[PDB]
Amino acid sequence: AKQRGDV
Amino acid sequence: EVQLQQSGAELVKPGASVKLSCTASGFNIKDTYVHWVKQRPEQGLEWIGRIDPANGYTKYDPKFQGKATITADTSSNTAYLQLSSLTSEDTAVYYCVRPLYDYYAMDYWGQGTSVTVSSAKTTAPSVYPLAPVCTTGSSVTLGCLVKGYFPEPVTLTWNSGSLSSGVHTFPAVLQSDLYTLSSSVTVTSSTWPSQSITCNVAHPASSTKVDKKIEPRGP
Amino acid sequence: DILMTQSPSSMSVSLGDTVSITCHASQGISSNIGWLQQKPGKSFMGLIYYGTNLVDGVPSRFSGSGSGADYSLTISSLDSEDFADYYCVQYAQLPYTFGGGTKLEIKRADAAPTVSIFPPSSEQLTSGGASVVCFLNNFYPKDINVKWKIDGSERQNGVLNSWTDQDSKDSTYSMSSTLTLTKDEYERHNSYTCEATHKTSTSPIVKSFNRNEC
Amino acid sequence: LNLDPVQLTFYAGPNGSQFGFSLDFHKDSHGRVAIVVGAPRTLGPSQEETGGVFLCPWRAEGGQCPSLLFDLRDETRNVGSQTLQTFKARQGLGASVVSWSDVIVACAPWQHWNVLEKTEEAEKTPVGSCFLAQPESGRRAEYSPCRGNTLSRIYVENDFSWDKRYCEAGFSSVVTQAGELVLGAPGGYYFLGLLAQAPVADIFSSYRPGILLWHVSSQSLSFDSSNPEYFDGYWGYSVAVGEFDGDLNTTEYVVGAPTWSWTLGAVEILDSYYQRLHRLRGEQMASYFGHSVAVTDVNGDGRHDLLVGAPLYMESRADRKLAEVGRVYLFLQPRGPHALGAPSLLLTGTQLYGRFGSAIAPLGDLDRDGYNDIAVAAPYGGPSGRGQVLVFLGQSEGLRSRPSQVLDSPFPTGSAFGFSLRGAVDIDDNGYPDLIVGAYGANQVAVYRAQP
Amino acid sequence: GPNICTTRGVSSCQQCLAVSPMCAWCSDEALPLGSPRCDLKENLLKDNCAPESIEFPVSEARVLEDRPLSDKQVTQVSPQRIALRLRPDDSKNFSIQVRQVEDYPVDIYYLMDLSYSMKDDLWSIQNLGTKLATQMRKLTSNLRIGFGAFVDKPVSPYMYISPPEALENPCYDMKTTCLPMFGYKHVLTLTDQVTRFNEEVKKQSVSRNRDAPEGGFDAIMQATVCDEKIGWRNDASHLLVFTTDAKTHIALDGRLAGIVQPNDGQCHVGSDNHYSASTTMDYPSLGLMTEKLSQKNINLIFAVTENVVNLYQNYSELIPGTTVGVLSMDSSNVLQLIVDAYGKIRSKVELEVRDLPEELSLSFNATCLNNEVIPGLKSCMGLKIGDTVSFSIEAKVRGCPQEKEKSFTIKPVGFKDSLIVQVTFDCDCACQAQAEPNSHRCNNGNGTFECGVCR
Ligand SMILES: *[C@@H]1O[C@H](CO)[C@@H](O[C@@H]2O[C@H](CO)[C@@H](O[C@@H]3O[C@H](CO[C@H]4O[C@H](CO[C@H]5O[C@H](CO)[C@@H](O)[C@H](O)[C@@H]5O)[C@@H](O)[C@H](O[C@H]5O[C@H](CO)[C@@H](O)[C@H](O)[C@@H]5O)[C@@H]4O)[C@@H](O)[C@H](O[C@H]4O[C@H](CO)[C@@H](O)[C@H](O)[C@@H]4O)[C@@H]3O)[C@H](O)[C@H]2NC(C)=O)[C@H](O)[C@H]1NC(C)=O
Ligand SMILES: *[C@@H]1O[C@H](CO)[C@@H](O[C@@H]2O[C@H](CO)[C@@H](O[C@@H]3O[C@H](CO[C@H]4O[C@H](CO)[C@@H](O)[C@H](O)[C@@H]4O)[C@@H](O)[C@H](O[C@H]4O[C@H](CO)[C@@H](O)[C@H](O)[C@@H]4O)[C@@H]3O)[C@H](O)[C@H]2NC(C)=O)[C@H](O)[C@H]1NC(C)=O
Ligand SMILES: *[C@@H]1O[C@H](CO)[C@@H](O)[C@H](O)[C@H]1NC(C)=O
Ligand SMILES: *[C@@H]1O[C@H](CO)[C@@H](O)[C@H](O)[C@H]1NC(C)=O
Ligand SMILES: *[C@@H]1O[C@H](CO)[C@@H](O)[C@H](O)[C@H]1NC(C)=O
Ligand SMILES: [Ca+2]
Ligand SMILES: [Ca+2]
Ligand SMILES: [Ca+2]
Ligand SMILES: [Ca+2]
Ligand SMILES: [Ca+2]
Ligand SMILES: [Ca+2]
Ligand SMILES: [Mg+2]
Repeated sequence: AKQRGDV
Repeated sequence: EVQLQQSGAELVKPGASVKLSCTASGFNIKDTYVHWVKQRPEQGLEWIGRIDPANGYTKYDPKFQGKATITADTSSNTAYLQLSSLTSEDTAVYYCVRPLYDYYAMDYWGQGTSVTVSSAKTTAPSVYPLAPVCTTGSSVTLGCLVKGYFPEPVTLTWNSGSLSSGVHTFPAVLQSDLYTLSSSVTVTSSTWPSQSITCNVAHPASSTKVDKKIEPRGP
Repeated sequence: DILMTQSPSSMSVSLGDTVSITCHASQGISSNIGWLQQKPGKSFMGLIYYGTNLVDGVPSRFSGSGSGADYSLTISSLDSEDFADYYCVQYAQLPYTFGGGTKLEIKRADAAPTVSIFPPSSEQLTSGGASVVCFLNNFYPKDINVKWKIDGSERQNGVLNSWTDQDSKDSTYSMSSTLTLTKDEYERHNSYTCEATHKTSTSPIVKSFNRNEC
Repeated sequence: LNLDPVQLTFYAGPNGSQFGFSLDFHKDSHGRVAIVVGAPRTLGPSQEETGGVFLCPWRAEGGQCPSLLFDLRDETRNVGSQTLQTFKARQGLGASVVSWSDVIVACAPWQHWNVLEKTEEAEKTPVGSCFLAQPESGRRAEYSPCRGNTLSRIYVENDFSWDKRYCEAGFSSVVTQAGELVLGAPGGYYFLGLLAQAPVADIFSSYRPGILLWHVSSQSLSFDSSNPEYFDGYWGYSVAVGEFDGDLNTTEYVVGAPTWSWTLGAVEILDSYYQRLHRLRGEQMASYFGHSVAVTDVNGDGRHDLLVGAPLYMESRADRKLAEVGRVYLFLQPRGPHALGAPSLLLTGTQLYGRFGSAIAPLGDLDRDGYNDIAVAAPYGGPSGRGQVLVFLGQSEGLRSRPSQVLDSPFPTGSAFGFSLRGAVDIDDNGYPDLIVGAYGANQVAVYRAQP
Repeated sequence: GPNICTTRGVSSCQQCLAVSPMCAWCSDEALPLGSPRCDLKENLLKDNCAPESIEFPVSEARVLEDRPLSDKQVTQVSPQRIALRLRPDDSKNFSIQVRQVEDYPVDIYYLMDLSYSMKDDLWSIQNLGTKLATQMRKLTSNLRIGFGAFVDKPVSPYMYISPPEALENPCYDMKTTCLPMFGYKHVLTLTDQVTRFNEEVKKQSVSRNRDAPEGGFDAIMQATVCDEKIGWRNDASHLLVFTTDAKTHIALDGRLAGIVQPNDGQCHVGSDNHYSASTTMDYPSLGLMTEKLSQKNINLIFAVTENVVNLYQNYSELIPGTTVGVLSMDSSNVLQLIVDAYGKIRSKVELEVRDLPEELSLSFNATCLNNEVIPGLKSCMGLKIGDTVSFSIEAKVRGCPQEKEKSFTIKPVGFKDSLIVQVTFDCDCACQAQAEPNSHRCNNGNGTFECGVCR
């Protein structure tokens, strides 16, 4: 949720 | 109008801590970096560190690492400098600073907060009149010696402020934890002792007011 | 850390003069330099940022110049309000570092001091202390030296000196010097002397008294 | 109804420059109207693409235009024990241009920026930057609200919050009547998108060359969010301003977020503090609802209406089949403190892949009948697919469904005729507002003059 | 009254057979002179002609090769070889059976998302890949499978472009290593080498880019339109299986990389196997993907992780015919989609003839799945693997050819199997063999005596 990148 | 409003003069004991404040007026503290600078008469200006109040990130000169802690509070629009383990080297004027435009500049300064670190107890001054020695010219110079008081300031006047021309009141000097100050007044010889000249010394801290009429020395 | 050497540390100048204060960085700081002004007893005001840019509201008579490691602040046509202290600060690197400062002082004709000597007051002598005070008043230029002698021998310890700032009206300086010694030692000697040495004379101005003599 | 399609005026830029990608009317202090043209792939003076801006004086015969100069040199500043860097190659100067008073604001949405500190860095990223010119004086200023001096590591340690590194500030732009510059930055906050506002006066007075990181105290940026509906929404892909809250003392912003909520798309009406006043949701995923937004009162009641473009809308056709044609949605503002409702009118393109609704321009009152009018672009519309611009006149009921006039591209295939549009200004002083149409693919701009 | 056999010259037994299939010749020398030798068989027997002396050929069909139809070499046509013996102008029928035994041809091309988010899903897509290969090989021996991979358009801001080391190693700032970023990479052309496909799939590892939505729609378009590179067979079912754990870039997104040129729907792979237009051309729209998928007869399957199923289900409704399955550690969900697709495959049996002589002509009766003899028909439709159909073929010869032994073939379209029909023409009588060169009974310069007659 927190991370919006390619992760 | 951008204005940094700093907290008042501090008198504190060695080994203790003190926390100075700097409140933003006409802007928000989080708008820029806020720096803290130290000034001393002999050693000049030293940069202590900075904070970005938006996120709390700080930088310090290693000289002040672990003595100085800069913080900020966006709720009260205030930045703070805390000095721990106070020593005589921390007696100084302290300023908060911020840039106008350039992120990295040092353009706007608070009015300064004086910190005095001392163990001295409040002590009333001794006030001594200084009348001349024994030929006599066209002018005569008298004096007043204010010894062994703490803390600053004292207010010194002549004839309750009526005699202000031809006066030199010298800056106080610290000798062994107490302050000493002196003042001179010069008049024409026909004025004194024919007319009464009196030294007026006030020391608010000790709640004392003293008047000392200058008297000519006799046989 | 970057060392900022400022020059001169003081200058004696007049109204209407154009003056320059220089600053030398110990390395290149590519114009990351500010100039500051502190008037007598006042806080600081920023004058220039990033080498040449005037802070808003600063008068056009102030200008910055330089590059690499060497910069200057010029004041064209000095106003009375410009007699103040000035400092450079670099922000090329943390820690930010400052220059030593330059004091702009008012130029005037030389003047010898008026030296007055004062024996201990009777009140002080009852307390067991003895202070001999000497005022060296209204002299120019500011540099001066006092020497105390008790019975011809130079007395060094127990002397406290204070100097006034440049006087607002006549632009002169003044100095106070107090020699404090014990009443016990005071009453063992006769002759007390304060000798002022100043550029206005090659010989010193000597003021004296002999204890108990009127 | 009365744009003259025969007597066109053509202005041309250099081959490959994309002259026409963006444009606006610009009025000088004397009142003389010129045309600012953006050319985002113009070669700089060292044969590298930087973009460029051209200021075209009004002439019937048209022709070539002078290049409005800007600094295309990269900058480096070693300060605060950091190294600040600007990179202007491929920055796309002129991807948007907007005029206000005697000022031209031309943005480079892909100008890159980096900050180095020992072995670490911020990352070389497209923060965008706008260039401000005051032509009659020569004054230049810049505005680049997304530049930072925070290192890569700190973003990681803070879960990439308030990450403005990929803003592309000036991707879209508009200026209020009071002179507030509002920039759309769809890459803001890790591709949520953001808006940056600052008075033009303050941009000019706080800018000095070589500083690179400086404060504009009066500026105001929108906020970051943890709401997944906003992720990759490209909030700020398009932007406009208008009056939607009845209080004439406040100005409202209109923002396009064409991929909002998993590519459903949205447009939002906001107050100047960025509080949401209304949200208009997309009708169909991937339609790019919010690609274009336009504000103009079309039904004569003095209340601004909203037009939104969804140029990849797929229309339903017989046998359960879908046809990408584009769509435009008209929202009429009702009386009192009531919300905007469902659309009063849907206009749908008729050419496959035409991208109808790719641009929407208020024309003002083209036929002087009392009602304002619009032009809608279908840059690959028409039977040949060369592009088309369709004029719709206003009326009591809103807009007409049938266009009053169709403008066919006079340029060859690939011109993107209509991709940019501006109206509502009388360039020749005949008392009727005229239309300028960009065809970046053909490096040209066509001017259509309204006649009696 | 009189019949065609008696009232047409008939100087010889041969001419008798040539007149009509119903004619019979009498060789019996004890037959009276008044009686005709060329007549109907009934008339001859009725007129005391010796039953053994009656010449009357009967056209026959004989199975020579009759290998049975296969279950589970492979025999799909039965019988395989027949011998037809025909008399002048006559016909004969025969039966043929055709069965769809061989498995149907299916192409599966597999797109692997190899972006960094897929690090924790790598095993899952390797498992799905190898399970598709292996299990579908069990479903159909005519599988061809291949794959490609994608990340996103290798351009800022999608691509990390600093420090310089980050270009060859996007994982640089994490103090680890991954592959350089790429748009779409074709890795393995559609092949029946399953073991190899599995090996290559197991060698794949992730790269890394900046933004969550990826460039897989570029890969879908190129996998669809690059005919020769991917290797789709003309008469084969085409499945395109697309994997991802994230949202996807769509047309008009490309403007964030400064890319405004609309997707042209053309192939731009070529020699190095990379999508060459990745950094210069926008992502394709759903309408254009739809058009090319339809045009190239390719069925798109979104095999996506559960967190984005709803997203792709919703795109699926905008690309009709597309289906969605769940990518997980378990391959069952996605496999069912393919098996279901294979279950919908139907085939036809359309008989064609090769090398049919001028003289011969055929007619057919088709008996298809409905078990009703449709006459004049030679094709059945709607078969599945295992179904059988049957035809009845009738061959008629025109007169009597000099060639005397010919052959043709009946072959279903798209089947290796065939029926060879060997035709012999029987125009002579058995009594000709016994010619008796020396006239004996003529003695007027005539010569020879066969079947009880002179010249
Ligand atoms: C493809 O399938 C078809 C259908 O099964 C099949 O067609 C048969 O073809 C053969 C020869 O190729 C035909 O044989 C000829 O028959 C002629 C007489 O036919 C009449 O009598 C039939 C029997 O009638 C009785 O029974 C039926 C059902 O039980 C009932 O309906 C009647 O009321 C009655 O009780 C009858 O089925 C047949 O009906 C067909 O024809 C009529 C007329 O066109 C049509 O209207 C019907 O709808 C139906 O199609 C008809 O009434 C006979 O005269 C003929 O003999 C002459 O010719 C031969 C040479 O060809 C000579 O040897 C002989 O000396 C005579 O001159 C011949 O025997 C057979 O009748 C067909 N049957 C049908 C139903 O059409 C094909 O063979 C199949 N093809 C292949 C390649 O397999
Ligand atoms: C894939 O596509 C599907 C279908 O389009 C999307 O799912 C729908 O999402 C919409 C929002 O876009 C939802 O709309 C909401 O409907 C509610 C009422 O629906 C009820 O009945 C359905 C019957 O199917 C139930 O399933 C459901 O639980 C509800 O009880 C309203 O209450 C909502 O109103 C609120 O929001 C709207 C604005 O959106 C405001 O105008 C209202 O005032 C209010 O605040 C809303 O209208 C809908 O529930 C979903 N439908 C279905 C069938 O599930 C997916 O989002 C989409 N997914 C992706 C990833 O793209
Ligand atoms: C632009 O390029 C074309 C060929 O693509 C050429 O014919 C034409 O002269 C060029 N235009 C200009 C103005 O140089
Ligand atoms: C609009 O409101 C602001 C307060 O937010 C006020 O300062 C301003 O004067 C108002 N304008 C007018 C025209 O009344
Ligand atoms: C084929 O014709 C023959 C005549 O010899 C007949 O016996 C047989 O039933 C026919 N079969 C079919 C399938 O037509
Ligand atoms: Ca308002
Ligand atoms: Ca209206
Ligand atoms: Ca009108
Ligand atoms: Ca006009
Ligand atoms: Ca994952
Ligand atoms: Ca991506
Ligand atoms: Mg990913």
